[PDB]
Amino acid sequence: VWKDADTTLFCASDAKAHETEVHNVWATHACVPTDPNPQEIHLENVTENFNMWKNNMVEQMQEDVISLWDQSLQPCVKLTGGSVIKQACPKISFDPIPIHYCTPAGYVILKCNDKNFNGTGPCKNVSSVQCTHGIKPVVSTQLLLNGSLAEEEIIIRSENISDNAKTIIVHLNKSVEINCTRPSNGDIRKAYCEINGTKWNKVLKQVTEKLKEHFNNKTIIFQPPSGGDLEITMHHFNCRGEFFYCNTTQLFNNTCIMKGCNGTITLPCKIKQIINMWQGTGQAMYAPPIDGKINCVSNITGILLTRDGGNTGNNSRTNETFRPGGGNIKDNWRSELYKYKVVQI
Amino acid sequence: QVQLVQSGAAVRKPGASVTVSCKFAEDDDAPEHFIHFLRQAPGQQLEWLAWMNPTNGAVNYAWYLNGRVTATRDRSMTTAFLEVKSLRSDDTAVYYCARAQKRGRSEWAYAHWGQGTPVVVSSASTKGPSVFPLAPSGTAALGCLVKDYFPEPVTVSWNSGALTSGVHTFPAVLQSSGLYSLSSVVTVPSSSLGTQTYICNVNHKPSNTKVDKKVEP
Amino acid sequence: DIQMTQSPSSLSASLGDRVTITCQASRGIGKDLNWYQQKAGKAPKLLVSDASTLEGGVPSRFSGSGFHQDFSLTISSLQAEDVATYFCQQYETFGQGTKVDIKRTVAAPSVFIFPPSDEQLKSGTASVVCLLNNFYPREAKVQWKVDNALQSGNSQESVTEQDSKDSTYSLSSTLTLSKADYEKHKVYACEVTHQGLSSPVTKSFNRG
Ligand SMILES: *[C@@H]1O[C@H](CO)[C@@H](O)[C@H](O)[C@H]1NC(C)=O
Ligand SMILES: *[C@@H]1O[C@H](CO)[C@@H](O)[C@H](O)[C@H]1NC(C)=O
Ligand SMILES: *[C@@H]1O[C@H](CO)[C@@H](O)[C@H](O)[C@H]1NC(C)=O
Ligand SMILES: *[C@@H]1O[C@H](CO)[C@@H](O)[C@H](O)[C@H]1NC(C)=O
Ligand SMILES: *[C@@H]1O[C@H](CO)[C@@H](O)[C@H](O)[C@H]1NC(C)=O
Ligand SMILES: *[C@@H]1O[C@H](CO)[C@@H](O)[C@H](O)[C@H]1NC(C)=O
Ligand SMILES: *[C@@H]1O[C@H](CO)[C@@H](O)[C@H](O)[C@H]1NC(C)=O
Ligand SMILES: *[C@@H]1O[C@H](CO)[C@@H](O)[C@H](O)[C@H]1NC(C)=O
Ligand SMILES: *[C@@H]1O[C@H](CO)[C@@H](O)[C@H](O)[C@H]1NC(C)=O
Repeated sequence: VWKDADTTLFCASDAKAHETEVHNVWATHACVPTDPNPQEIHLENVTENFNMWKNNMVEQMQEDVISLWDQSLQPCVKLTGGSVIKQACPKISFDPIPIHYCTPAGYVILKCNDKNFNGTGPCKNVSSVQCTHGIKPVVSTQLLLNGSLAEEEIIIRSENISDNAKTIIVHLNKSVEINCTRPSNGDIRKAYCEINGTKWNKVLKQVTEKLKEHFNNKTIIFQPPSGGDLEITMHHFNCRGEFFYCNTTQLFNNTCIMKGCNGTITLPCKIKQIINMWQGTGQAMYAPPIDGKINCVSNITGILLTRDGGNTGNNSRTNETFRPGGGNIKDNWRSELYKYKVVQI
Repeated sequence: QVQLVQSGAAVRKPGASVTVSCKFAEDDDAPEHFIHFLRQAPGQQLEWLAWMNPTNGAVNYAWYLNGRVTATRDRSMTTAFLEVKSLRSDDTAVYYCARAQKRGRSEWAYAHWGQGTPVVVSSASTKGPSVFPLAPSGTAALGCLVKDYFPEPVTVSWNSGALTSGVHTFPAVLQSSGLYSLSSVVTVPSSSLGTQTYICNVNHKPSNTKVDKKVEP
Repeated sequence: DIQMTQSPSSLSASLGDRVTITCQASRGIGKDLNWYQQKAGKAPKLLVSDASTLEGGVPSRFSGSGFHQDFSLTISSLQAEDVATYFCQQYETFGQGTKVDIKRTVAAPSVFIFPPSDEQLKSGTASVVCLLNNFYPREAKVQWKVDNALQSGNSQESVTEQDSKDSTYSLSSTLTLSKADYEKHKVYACEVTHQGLSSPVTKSFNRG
């Protein structure tokens, strides 16, 4: 017997203590070593209720990653309202490592193993573990990178699918590689992200087909973001410590559902020195990019969508429109922590 | 429970655009709740237009608005702005900004409201009213006909505010001309008709028009 | 997608009386329904969030109940501050609204008619006003007669908000017509119908 509860969790990792890479440095003093042999116990005839949208684990990871960033990143200048902080901005080594979140004595973590579990509701195949799987704290918008993949079918997650204010996490059951590069020696800020168009459009098709299931059967349509800061309107992320912003217009081409649609899709990307800080209020300025080839090959494992609002014409419209979203980084963590909840014994 | 603060009423020709501002927080003081914009046309049901996330400018516009609406916030993220382009007459409405209370979960439970911003879309030009008397025929009624003004509103006082006990100032009505009219009538005993002066004071600020009409038998 | 059928379209009730408006949904929506109160000239005001949760600063008589597909708002003992329109909200979808006011003893309108000023006639226009003062219910029917010839489509009327003290409405109707058209007739009348009237009342004047 147990009950739902929230407790201070601790992180564990396989960080290397001698590394200067900032995630390793952080995790070295902020986490313990991974359990060399973690146990997982399956609960024969148990059925438990999860709610990935109300999971304090997400709050803790957010606290941790914010903390990792605030002490790892070194902007030449931080601006926050009426505060201007100048400082040294040496380039850093930057590459996210897997963090596991673990419960203290007296508490256990329940894990849902239902293949098509969407994040909330009853779960039949439950088990208990001492830690989550290893989760890379990747901060990105529009696309979820280097995450884990859905087990069987593509899964749609929302706190409320019919609530247009709710972000929609799409969980892929097959990853699509995205290969971003700022070539060596054009403007040093100019980069591009290449994506196999064939694989991508097959997936993006299967996605629309899954969204169809949640909206009677209205034709699904994608569009570029209707607005917002660049971190939102572009696919935003950090690579080797540089802030990329890739234009994803070409990624959500409805026509590709015939000629030319296959083949490699190149996305125009920009490396920015002046960015908006996701951690909260303010701008940061970094030095210009390092020299040489700058390259990040990532796995697309999820997409963050926003659905277009408006039900006024009781009958109204025959199609639904979705736009790449994100910007609330807690959603990145929910993307991975969805199958876990803390219970007290 | 605090009221948000919206910009003043606006008048626009069709085809033009307007921008309504909504101050929803002090610059100087849980993801923030989005700012929602709605409008209500005269004698109509409230219509949701959009939300805007002040944290990153993320937005969602009602689809039927056809990209005509744009919402943003200032650098301090204390004020939201709604821009409506290609104005048509049926964009005439009171525009509201609304927001959920910060210690609540639903994004849609609009606890906070701006006082609303009247937006009038018309091709009529600004115009002061003419004020004609409504001469009284135990108790007699008398009033003023406030005729052909644009835009709303006009305010009506009797005897420079002095008396209000028996005053019925009716809502303005829009004439086919595109101009407004309203009446303001006053109940009074008959005896008084020959002892006390009754002046209806009419002010139409938009045309900077003041008038003092004495209503006699 | 979702459709909120609210009802009744309108209703009246005596002070201290129980009033219940209901909302129905084309689909199950759990508790994701909010209720509002909008008094004439003011912004809406949130009464009940998430179907059942009452908000701070909202009188006890106000109650929200319901779940799934059936919801309702209730006012234990109806007070005069509660005269307004009430609508439900399901995200960005709003109910049709229910106008509610105070039910009092049917009351007849005190009627008055006004010829057009001579100053207005010089303008080449003529406005004939017919005032109805302090009656209930709001319903009524003013129809203009020019020499006993009912007029229609040339009249515009305007009602006030239910007075707070006595709980009555008052109505102003304006019959508009050109100067030249006005000088063609003599008898000008307001034909009035209402519950408070045993017979349709006429109030007229002869031009000049
Ligand atoms: C997920 O599954 C549960 C099963 O109870 C269902 O109630 C819920 O609506 C689903 N969520 C979404 C948004 O698909
Ligand atoms: C992914 O999901 C879709 C259904 O959403 C399914 O048809 C497809 O076969 C799945 N792909 C893999 C590799 O499991
Ligand atoms: C990624 O793209 C770069 C630049 O085009 C190329 O040099 C590299 O081979 C690519 N890597 C992979 C894994 O395809
Ligand atoms: C792209 O993806 C398709 C589908 O998996 C694959 O056949 C092909 O080898 C990939 N590379 C190119 C150049 O299209
Ligand atoms: C709806 O869409 C699905 C998927 O395209 C299709 O198989 C089915 O015929 C349609 N019927 C309903 C109401 O699900
Ligand atoms: C991305 O590229 C498209 C096509 O060049 C352009 O129309 C659009 O404005 C761009 N989006 C952003 C966020 O700059
Ligand atoms: C979208 O579809 C068109 C039509 O087939 C295609 O030619 C074009 O390359 C695509 N554009 C984008 C935004 O990828
Ligand atoms: C994703 O993981 C790969 C392999 O570890 C890494 O090279 C790449 O930089 C990662 N992408 C991001 C955005 O962190
Ligand atoms: C939103 O989701 C909850 C469960 O998470 C459900 O009870 C409710 O019916 C949903 N609301 C709508 C509007 O469908």
